[PDB]
Amino acid sequence: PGISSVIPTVLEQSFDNSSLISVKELLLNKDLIHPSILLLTSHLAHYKIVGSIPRCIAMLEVFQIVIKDYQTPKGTTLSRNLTSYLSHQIDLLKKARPLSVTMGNAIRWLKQEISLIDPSTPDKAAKKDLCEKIGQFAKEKIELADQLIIDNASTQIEESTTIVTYGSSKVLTELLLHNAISLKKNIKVIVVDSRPLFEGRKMAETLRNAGVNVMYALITSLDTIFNDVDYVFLGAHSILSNGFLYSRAGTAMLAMSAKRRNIPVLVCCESLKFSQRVQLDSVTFNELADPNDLVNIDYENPVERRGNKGALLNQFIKERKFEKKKLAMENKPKGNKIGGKKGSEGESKDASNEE
Amino acid sequence: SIQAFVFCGKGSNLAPMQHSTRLPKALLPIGNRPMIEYVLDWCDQADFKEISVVAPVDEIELIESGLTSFLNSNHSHHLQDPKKINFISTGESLQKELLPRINGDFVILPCDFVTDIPPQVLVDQFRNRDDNNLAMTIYYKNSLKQQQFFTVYSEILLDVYSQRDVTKTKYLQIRSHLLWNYPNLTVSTKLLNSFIYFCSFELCQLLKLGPQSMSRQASFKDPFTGNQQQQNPPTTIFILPNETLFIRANNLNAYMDANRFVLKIKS
Amino acid sequence: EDRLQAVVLTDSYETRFMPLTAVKPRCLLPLANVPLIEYTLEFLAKAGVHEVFLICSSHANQINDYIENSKWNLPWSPFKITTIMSPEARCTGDVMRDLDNRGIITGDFILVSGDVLTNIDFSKMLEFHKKMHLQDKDHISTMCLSKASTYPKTRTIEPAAFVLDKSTSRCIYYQDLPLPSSREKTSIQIDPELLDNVDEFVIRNDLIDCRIDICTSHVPLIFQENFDYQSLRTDFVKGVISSDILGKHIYAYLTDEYAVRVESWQTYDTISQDFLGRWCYPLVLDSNIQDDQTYSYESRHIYKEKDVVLAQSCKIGKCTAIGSGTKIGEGTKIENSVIGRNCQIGENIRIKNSFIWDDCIIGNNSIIDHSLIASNATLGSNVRLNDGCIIGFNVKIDDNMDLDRNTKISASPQDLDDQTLAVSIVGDKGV
Amino acid sequence: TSHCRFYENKYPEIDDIVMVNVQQIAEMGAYVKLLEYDNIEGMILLSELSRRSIQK
Repeated sequence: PGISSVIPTVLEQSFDNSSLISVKELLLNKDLIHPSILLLTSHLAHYKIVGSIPRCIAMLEVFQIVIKDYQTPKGTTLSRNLTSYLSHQIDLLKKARPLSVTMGNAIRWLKQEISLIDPSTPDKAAKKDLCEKIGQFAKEKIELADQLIIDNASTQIEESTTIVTYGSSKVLTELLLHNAISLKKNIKVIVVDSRPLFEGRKMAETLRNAGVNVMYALITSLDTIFNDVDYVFLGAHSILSNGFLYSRAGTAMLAMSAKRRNIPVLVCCESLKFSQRVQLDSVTFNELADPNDLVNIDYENPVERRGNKGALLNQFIKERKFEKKKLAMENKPKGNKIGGKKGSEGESKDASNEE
Repeated sequence: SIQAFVFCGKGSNLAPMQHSTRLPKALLPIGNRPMIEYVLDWCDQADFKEISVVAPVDEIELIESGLTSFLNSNHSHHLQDPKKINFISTGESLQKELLPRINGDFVILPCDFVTDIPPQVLVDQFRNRDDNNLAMTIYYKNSLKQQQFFTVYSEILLDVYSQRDVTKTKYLQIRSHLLWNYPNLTVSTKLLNSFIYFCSFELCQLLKLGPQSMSRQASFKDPFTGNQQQQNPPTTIFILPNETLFIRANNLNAYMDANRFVLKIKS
Repeated sequence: EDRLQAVVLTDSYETRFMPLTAVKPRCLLPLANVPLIEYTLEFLAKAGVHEVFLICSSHANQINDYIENSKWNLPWSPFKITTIMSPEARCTGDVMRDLDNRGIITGDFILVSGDVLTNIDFSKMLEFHKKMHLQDKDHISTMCLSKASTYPKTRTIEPAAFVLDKSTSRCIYYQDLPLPSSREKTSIQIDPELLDNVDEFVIRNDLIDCRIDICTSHVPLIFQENFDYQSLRTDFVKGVISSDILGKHIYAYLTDEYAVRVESWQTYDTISQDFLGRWCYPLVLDSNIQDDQTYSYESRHIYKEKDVVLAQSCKIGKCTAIGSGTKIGEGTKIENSVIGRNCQIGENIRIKNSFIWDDCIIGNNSIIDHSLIASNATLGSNVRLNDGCIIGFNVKIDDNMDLDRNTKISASPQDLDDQTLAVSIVGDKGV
Repeated sequence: TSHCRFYENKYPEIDDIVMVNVQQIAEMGAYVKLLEYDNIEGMILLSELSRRSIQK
C-alpha cells in the first residue's frame, strides 16, 4: 500500500476533528498505479494555483486518460476490479489531502455510468462512446455552467464597477478577464492575500498580464481601504444545505465587514457544488496542513533562511496550528448565480431536487 | 513510461588492468564492491522496471555473465550490441541507434560510478520542476593549476555553459545575448561533473535528422540557445538545462583517481 | 572610529541631463519638492562626519548660496562645509590631485561620487571595514552593492558587471554593453593570472550602481604617483587589481536594501515611482526631515501637505503627491504624478504618469501623458504631450502646441529643440 | 458571401424536415439559422423542443 503513520507535531488539545499529517516522497510503490495520479498527488501536496474548480476538471481529465489507457482483459470483465481500483484511488487521494463535494459528485456519476452500460457490448465501441459522453458532461456542468455564470454577472454588474475579491477561484478570474477585454469596462480590482498561501498574489499577477488596475490588500490592513467599495465577490468552494458557505481563509471576516458597512455580499457558484451534508461552524470539519509553511520569513515561497523560527518539539510546549477552510455566515451572502440562473443562499437545496 | 540506459565502453584514459582481454570496463574490482554493483543498487532504489544496457564491440557475453551470476538483481536486464562504434564516438552513436525502443523518459547512467548521494531527490526534481535536462556537480577532494569550469544559478538552479579547458582561446569569452536573458551566472572552479543525465520525451526527433554531438556533451545541453538568430527547429516548453550541487564525497574516474577512490572506500 | 571626514563629488554628470542645466545646476534640483543633496547630507549626519568637503564648479555661486541657506553653516552641527574651487568641466582625478596638494586627511575618509539616496545603516559596515583592515596591512577601499529590480530589461543605461568572492569578497573585472538599442558586440575578456589563490568565484551582472567608497590614507598618494587615471570606477580599481602595487586588496559589500544613483531620465522616473511607493522606510515624507515641510501620508498612496485648495467633483488615482498652496479648479484626473509647492490650476487636466516641479501656472484644458515640467515654467492653453518629454527652465508655453515622443525642450534664454521664449516649434524666436 | 436556398425554394413546406445550428438559447426557445432551407431564422417555443436535463 505504501507508508502509514509516524509523523511529527503533536495531536493538539484544541481542534482535533480531522487527521493531521501521508506520502510526499515516492518510495516503494505498487506496480499498477497510473503515473498521472501520482503526479497529481505530488502537485496537490505543494500547490499554489488551483482551488476547488480546476482541481475537479483535472481529476476528470486524469480519469478520462485512465479510461483511454484501459482495456478489457480476457479473464476478468469490464466491471470486475475497476470499482476496486477507483476506491483505491479515492483512498490515496484522501491520504494525500481531504477532498471536495464536486469530486464526490463526479465519482458518483462515474459509478452510475459503470452500472448503466451492461457488460455485453463490444469493448472498443464501449469506451469510444463513454469518453465522448464524459466530455459532453464536462462541457455541460463546467464550461457551459461557467458561461451561464458569466452571463448572469453581466446583467447585474453596472457600468464602471469596483470589485473586491479573495482567493484563486478560476470562475472569478474568468469573469474579471471578460470584464477587461471582451466587454471593455472601467474596473478596479482589489485582491486580498494571506500569509501561507499566495493565491491573491497569483490572481493579481494574472490580472496584470491582461492589463487591469489592481490593489494588493492584506488581513492586517482591511478597514483602511473600505472607508468607496461597492461590490464584493467571495471565493466559493461549497454551499451547504443550511445556507452557509464553506470557503477558504478569512472570507467570513470580509463578509462581516460588508454587512456592517452598507453593501451586501455576492457569491458565484456552480450547479454541482451543492452539498446535502450539513454543518454550522468551523469546528465541525476542518481541512488541515503542515505547520512547516509558516516557519520561514515571507517574501517568496522557497527561501531557506537561518534566523530564529524552527522549533516544534525542541522548545517548552510550542503549538503552531492553522486552518485552511473556514465557515461563512448565512444572512450576509444573499446573491447566488448558478446553472439554474437565479436564487438565494436561504434557498439551500431547492436546486438539489431539480438536479 | 519509465526506463534507463546504461553506458559501457573500454578503458583508454586509465594508465595501469584494462588492456586485458578477459577483464571488462563494467566489471572491475576497485574496493571490494564491484563497479556495476553500485549502479545496480541505484537503479533498484530508483524503482525502474525496464533497464537496457548498451555494450561496445569488445566483450559481448562477459557483461551478460556478470549480470547473471554472483549478483541481488531480480530484474529483466537486456544487454544489446549495436555495430556502429569506432571510439575515435563514445555513446552518442549508440543513442542515435536506439530510439524506437524509448516509450517515455530515459535516464543515462555510465558503468563507472562511485556514489554516496541520495538517488530519489534527483529524479523527483527532474519530475517536478518542468525541465528537459538535469545534470549533477560534486565538490573536489578536500583531503590533504588548469582544471575545468561550470556555470550555476542560485535562488531555480540552471545550467548554461559547460565547455572545458582542453581546446579554447587563451582569453575566456562570454556572449552578450546569453547574459542579458537570465542575468545571474555564477561560475565555479571546484565542482566536478559526475556525468548523470536525465532526458524527457521530446529528444528522439533531433538525433535521427541532424547529428552534431561529441562525447554526449557537445550537442546535448549547449544547443539550448533561443537567442540572436534562432535557426534550429525546437520541440515544444522552452529548451533549458539544469544543475544541482551536492556535498558528499562521490565523483568520476578518468585519471589517477582510482587509487584515491580505494583510499576513500575503507572508512 | 571617532572623528571622520568626507568628500562629496557634486556637479559631475552634466549635459547627460541635456534639456536642463543652463542657469540652475544638476545637484540642486528636487526629487519630490526637496533637493537631492539634502538626502546625502542626512546620510552624512547619520554616519557621523565632523568635516565636510564639497566640490563646486558650474553654477557654483547658487550652490554656495543654497549651502549658506541650509542649517549646517550654524555652529550647532558637528560638521562644517568648505567649498573646493575648480575650472568648468573636469575629471575626478584632477580634483583628487588638488585635494592631495592641499592636504587635510588623517586616517579614514569617505568619497561619494554622484547623487546617492540610501537607507542602509552604515555603522556595521564601518565596523566590518575596520575588522578587515585589522586582518592585513595592504588594504585600500570598500565598495557597496545591491540586488537589482526584478530583471535588468528596463535598465539599459547601466550594464554593470562584477566578479566577486565568497570568502573574503574582492572585485576583479568591470564591463559595459548596449544590447537591445544596438546589437554589435558579443565579446568580453577576463584576466587569467589569479584563479587558484581565490578558488571561489561569483560573477554577477544584476547589481545596482552606487559608486560609494570608504577609503584609507593611500588613495591620494596613489593618485599622485600614477597620474594617468581619469575616473575611479572604470580605470582605477581595475588598475589596482592588475598588479599595480603587489599585495594590496579591495573590499566588496552586499546589502538587500534600496540604494539607486541618478544618471538618466528613465532611472530618475523609476526612483521617483519607488519613492511614491512605500519602498523607503526611513525616507518617508510624513516624518518631515527638513522641519519646514508639513507632509502627511493619506489613503490610496496620496501624499499631501498642509493647506490644499481643491474644487468639487474630482477623481483621483494611485501614487500621487500634492504640495502646499495649490489652487486647483474643477477637473483633475490625477494618476501617478508629483506636483510642486504653490501651483495655480485653471480647469481640467487629464493626468497619466506625469511630473510637475516647483511653482507652475497651468491654464485651461491639457491632456498630459508621461512628461516632466521644470521649475518656473508656465503652461498656457491646449497642451498635449507624449511619453518621455522633458521641459526645461523658465519655458513660457503659450497657446496651441502638439508634441510627440522624445521631444526635448531647452532651458537657456543652444543646440536642442523648443526655445524658452514665446511659442515653441510654431514660430522660431530667441537666442 | 454565403447565402441562397438548398433545395428549390426559400420557404419550407408542411411536414418537411430541417436541421438547425443553435447560437443562443433561453428567452422564448430557439430562433436560429437553418442548414436545410436557406439562412433565414426558424423558431421553436419552449414545449415542442422537449421530448423526454433540459438546458444542458
